[PDB]
Amino acid sequence: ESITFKPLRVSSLDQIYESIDLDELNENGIISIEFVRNRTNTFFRIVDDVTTFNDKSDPVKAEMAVGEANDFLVSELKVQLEDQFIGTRTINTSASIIKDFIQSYLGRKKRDNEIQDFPAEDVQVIVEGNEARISMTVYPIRSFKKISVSLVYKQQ
Amino acid sequence: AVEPFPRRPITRPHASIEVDTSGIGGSAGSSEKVFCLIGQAEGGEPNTVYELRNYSQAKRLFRSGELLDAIELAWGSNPNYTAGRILAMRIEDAKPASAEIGGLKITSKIYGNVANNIQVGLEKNTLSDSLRLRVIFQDDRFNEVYDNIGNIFTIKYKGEEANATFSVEHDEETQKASRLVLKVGDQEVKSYDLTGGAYDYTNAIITDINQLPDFEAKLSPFGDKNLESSKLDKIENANIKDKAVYVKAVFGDLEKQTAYNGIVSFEQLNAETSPIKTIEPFELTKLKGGTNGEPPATWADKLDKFAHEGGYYIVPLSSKQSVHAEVASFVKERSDAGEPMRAIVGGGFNESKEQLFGRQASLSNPRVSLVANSGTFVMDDGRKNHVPAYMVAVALGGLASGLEIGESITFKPLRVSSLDQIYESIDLDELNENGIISIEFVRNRTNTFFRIVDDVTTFNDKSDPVKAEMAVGEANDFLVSELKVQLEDQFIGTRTINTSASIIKDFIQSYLGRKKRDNEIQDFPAEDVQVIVEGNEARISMTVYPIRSFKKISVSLVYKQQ
Amino acid sequence: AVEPFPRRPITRPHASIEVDTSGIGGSAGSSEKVFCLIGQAEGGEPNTVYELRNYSQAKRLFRSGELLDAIELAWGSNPNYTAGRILAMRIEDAKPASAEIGGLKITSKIYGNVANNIQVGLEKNTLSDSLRLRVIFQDDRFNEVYDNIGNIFTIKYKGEEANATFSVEHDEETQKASRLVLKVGDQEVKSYDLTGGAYDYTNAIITDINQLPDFEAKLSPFGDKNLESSKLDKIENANIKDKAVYVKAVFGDLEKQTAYNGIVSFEQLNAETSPIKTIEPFELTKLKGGTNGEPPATWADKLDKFAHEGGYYIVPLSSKQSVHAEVASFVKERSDAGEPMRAIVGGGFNESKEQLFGRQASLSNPRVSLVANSGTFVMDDGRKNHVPAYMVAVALGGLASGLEIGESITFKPLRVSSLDQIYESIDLDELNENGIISIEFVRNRTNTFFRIVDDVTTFNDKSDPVKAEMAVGEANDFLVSELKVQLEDQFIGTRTINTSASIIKDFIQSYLGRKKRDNEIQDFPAEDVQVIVEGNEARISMTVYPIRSFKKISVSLVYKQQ
Amino acid sequence: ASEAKQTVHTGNTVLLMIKGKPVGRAQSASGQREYGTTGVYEIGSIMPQEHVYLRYEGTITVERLRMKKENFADLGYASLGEEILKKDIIDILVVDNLTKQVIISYHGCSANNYNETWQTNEIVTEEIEFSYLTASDKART
Repeated sequence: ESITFKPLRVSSLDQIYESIDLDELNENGIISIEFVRNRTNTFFRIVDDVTTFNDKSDPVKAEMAVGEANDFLVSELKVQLEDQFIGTRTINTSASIIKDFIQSYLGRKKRDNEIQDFPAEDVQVIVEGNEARISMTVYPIRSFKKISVSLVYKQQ
Repeated sequence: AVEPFPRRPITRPHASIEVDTSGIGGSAGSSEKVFCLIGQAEGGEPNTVYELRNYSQAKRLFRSGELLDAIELAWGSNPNYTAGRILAMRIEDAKPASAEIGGLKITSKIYGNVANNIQVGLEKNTLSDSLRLRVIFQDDRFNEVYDNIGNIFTIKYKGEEANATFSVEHDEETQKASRLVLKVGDQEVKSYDLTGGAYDYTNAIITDINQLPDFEAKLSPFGDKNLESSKLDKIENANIKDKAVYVKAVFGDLEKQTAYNGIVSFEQLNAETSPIKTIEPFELTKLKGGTNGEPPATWADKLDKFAHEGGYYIVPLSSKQSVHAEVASFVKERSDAGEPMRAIVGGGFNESKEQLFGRQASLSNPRVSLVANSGTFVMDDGRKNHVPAYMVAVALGGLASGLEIGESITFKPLRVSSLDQIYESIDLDELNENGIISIEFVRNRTNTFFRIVDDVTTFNDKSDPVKAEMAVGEANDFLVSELKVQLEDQFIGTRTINTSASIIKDFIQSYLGRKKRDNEIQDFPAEDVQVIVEGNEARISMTVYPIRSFKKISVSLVYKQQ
Repeated sequence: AVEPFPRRPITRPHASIEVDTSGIGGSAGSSEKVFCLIGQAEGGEPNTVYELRNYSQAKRLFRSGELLDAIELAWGSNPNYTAGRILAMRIEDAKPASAEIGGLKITSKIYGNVANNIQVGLEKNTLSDSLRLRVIFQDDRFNEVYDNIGNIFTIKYKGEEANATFSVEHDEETQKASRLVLKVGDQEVKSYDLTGGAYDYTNAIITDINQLPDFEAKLSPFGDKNLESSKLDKIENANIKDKAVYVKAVFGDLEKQTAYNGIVSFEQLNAETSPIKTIEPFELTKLKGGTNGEPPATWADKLDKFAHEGGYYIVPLSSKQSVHAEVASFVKERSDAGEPMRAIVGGGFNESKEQLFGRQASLSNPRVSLVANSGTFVMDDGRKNHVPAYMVAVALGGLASGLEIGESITFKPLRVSSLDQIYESIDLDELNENGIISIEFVRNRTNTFFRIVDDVTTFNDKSDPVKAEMAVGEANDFLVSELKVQLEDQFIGTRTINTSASIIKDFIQSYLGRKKRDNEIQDFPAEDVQVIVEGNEARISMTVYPIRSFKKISVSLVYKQQ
Repeated sequence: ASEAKQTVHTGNTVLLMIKGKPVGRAQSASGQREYGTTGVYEIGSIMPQEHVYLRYEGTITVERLRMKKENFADLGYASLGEEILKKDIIDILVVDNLTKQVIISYHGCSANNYNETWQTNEIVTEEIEFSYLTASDKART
């Protein structure tokens, strides 16, 4: 989960910005705090979680939510793979068993709901001697940001 | 279909709330079949088929015309039944407006007369050595203004020598930038050769120039100005020491800042090698050449685009006989090509019966159906839209594309506020038997509706319900399509030696068995199915009973005084 | 063929994971047969055929080009019918890039215009009286460094005598330097000829010198240096009593280490009998002269390279009519020689059916099939490419490679995103009847398919299925070829003492019976076989019925009451 | 008859693996599944209109001859006392002996029953029953 739109303890701020200023500031890759008041209820909120990196084309680079979850995922997967495979003989190991292990790891991960569903078929492996290569495809955790509404009065 | 026009991605998380008088007048409903139309439309580009899902998109895409009035009814002809997915295409060959001034050519993606109302101009800004661009569009109330156009990050020099000179040089066969150099006094310090690498990116050039001890590179204050070094204007002996030197690409920066803005598009004028003419400021100018063409006598080329697109219940928005002749031949070929079509047509503000008999004499294809009545509909805006018959046909078509497979349009209500004509019972009987659809008015207990009397088509012979009526043909068309696909997959890609007549017979019974469970058909005589096989060829005959429908009743009364 | 790339040596046991936009891609599946391709392709050796088992190898060696896209189509067209193994050879006769600086001639393992982007340079390491090397291949960002190059071991003389001298002699006939003598106070202890025999390796010399009570030869720990003795450098009167005397093999150390560089080969410059130009430090400098050359006017020599490789299917990525003739002639030669093959061809964009008939008129051969449709494919990284027919030909070839021998490509689906032209039912019939294979479009309720209508070769006559349907002819081809090669081994190859005609007849009948038990053949005549023996020759004649596929179904419906 | 050409998986061709090791002295293995299939019936007709799936039950059985070393109790793949609560899930694979290709895999195996026997002249027989979450047959193609 992200820090986006969550409240804050701050009593007051030195600066409050316009919508256009926030848009330019946000697109530049800078975090800002906005003031919201409605029905006599005042908060200070985190507008976004974007990082200093510029290219929006790489969510894993731009935003904290993708990077944070990705960082822990690889750490967990890396440790398990090292224990399972490294201290074992090559002769009894092959590509297919490696592929099944990955699917099981991603299978139990999905049950915990830490990730969205994944294309199990996309996983494929190559093996040669003491070395092996793996490629996999996975879908991230999304997040809903903006909405649009309109109104119409029909006089009845 | 040609994809709907896109929108800018999300800028910031927020909640955008606004107020409009009209808003959304309709939207698509869940459906499988699709509804097709053609007519006069002010917007988009011609000879193109678009996928419509919501009224606002069509309204913005097609700013005006009879199309939206037809569309609005289709998604609102009935509270329950709605057309669903719609395909549309404008007939007339419109053209965009254009203007060519000051080394630039301006054109509008919008094709039509209204594009001429677009005003675009360039202004000179001396405070920053740049140009301004303004656009004005009265009808859409679309205005755009941009400042400091054509500027790229500046360079400054710090050394002792009397001069530091900078230049940008171009390829002679493409006018693209090929080399730009930095020089100190009478000697050269560095140069970047535009052959890929870091020399393409101004971002890297800022870093590389900053790395020089005697040179400084600093960026503009107005947002991002990154641009490929290829687009840079030719510059010679730009003095770097006394004042900072401005790097210029008027065309490149203008295109980025004016990105999107599909109302206006830019082309750079090749001066009468035709060199890239220098861009000049010029006052705001109304575009010219935006026009709407005439419709040709033959729309057959237009109609062919809808082929192989999965449409159904086409409706041409015209009364003249020539169009109706084309579509009738067109749908016939669609039925032959395994993509069956049906059409609904109208004859204008006919308001008479005798003309219809002549029209019905001309058209008797089972695949087309004619409606006689014309009436007024109330739009969302409330305009008393008095329309010809072929607009009423759209309401019928819009209803039909929403209704389920196995049910008819017969006796169902309609939104129409009023009609031009109401007929007698005998007139309805003669009109109905002729093979023409009519709308009747019913009032009882102070409750008024307008109803579809029948669904019979232009074909005459009542002896062939599959030909005469829509309900039999519509369901039959889908049934054969489903059965045909399954049979082709199951049998064709298999060896003849393991296949025989009996297995074919069992497959058919199972297919008709599961069909009956779904209740899409009445019961069938399983025994009647029989097959012949010979080599690579096989022949099948089967018997099936249709879905009936109860139409007429008779009652009598008797008073016994007690 | 050659599987080009062996293992990369590794250093440490570790698991590394790195995000990326793209993955390893496709993989070759299990297959009875092999698929041959030729096309424009960057990377790899010209006029050399490479075998590929994975898309990774294709990327690693065939670095880019339409050929690499073709491989993606072969394995990505259908996961169920994934194409088998691949043989590839680039049409372009690329050249290496070369650099000759600092006593070294440096050339690129890479062939093509890319090769000029390779930079290599030497540096002087003042810390140990040694040379240093760096190799950077900027496009692949491959950086390599070697240090302490040339210095193997150090000698010190420990005695009190006035002078100790180290000398190495030179042979001018062969340019070698193959002697090493230690002298102290005008008296000699030993002399080691470096021409093999007693002191072939420097290891023995170090052992020999260490045994001397007044000397010690000590091994340099910076890099494995156990070079052969003949590779030691020219040395003249080095004072052994000093702090350190180095024994040097500058090229020998370079020769071993640089063999493991993935980009570069090294040669020692002979001056331009000329002595050796000294290997010395020099600036990191671009290689030059590497180009793609031009394709040959005739591809016959290329095709002859594939003889005796077993690739049943071959596809030239071209539309040239003359090239097609070359392949057809080549395939004709191989088939008679005893190596059956099939060629798949297709040319140009949206080519006219008359032009297709023009190709048919020019070319009518059962060993080739002509594809007419051109379309676009969505590929890895989301890019969609609009391509000629011969890329579609690869999809047919990749499909047919994956399918079993007894199963035709007829009617099977295809993944192609779209096609330039949508042939009508009559249009399709004309092509197929004239020996043209095409693609057909169909639409489900909410699905769309592209299907291969039927198997047909350019040969027109319908009389003989083997001539017309490549699937049937292929079944015969593999049947006979597999039989004969087995028969050659048993009687010709293996030492057979005696043989009779009847024995051959029984063996043939045994073979055919096994095929039926495996369902490879449906039926055959047992009594039709003939065998004749004449001295050292035997004639065998037999018949087998081809398999027949399911083509036509005709259906009629009858509606009835009740 | 030959190793490669036999179209049928004999017991010899198959190998059973757990956690990167083969299982020595294996004797039998069975896998049973129930999709919880049921029929839909209504008043209109006796015949079932449709069939649907309700619950997934999956169990695998294994038998083994108790080796003096590397038993399930010794190896930790099975437990006797309260230590079971400290045992995680296990994945089992059934493998083609020739090429170490996978034939079928069981994911999330957890123990249900554990049985042991001793007898005068027979070999010691060790049996165990595993219940699993899912079974998959992939990586073959």
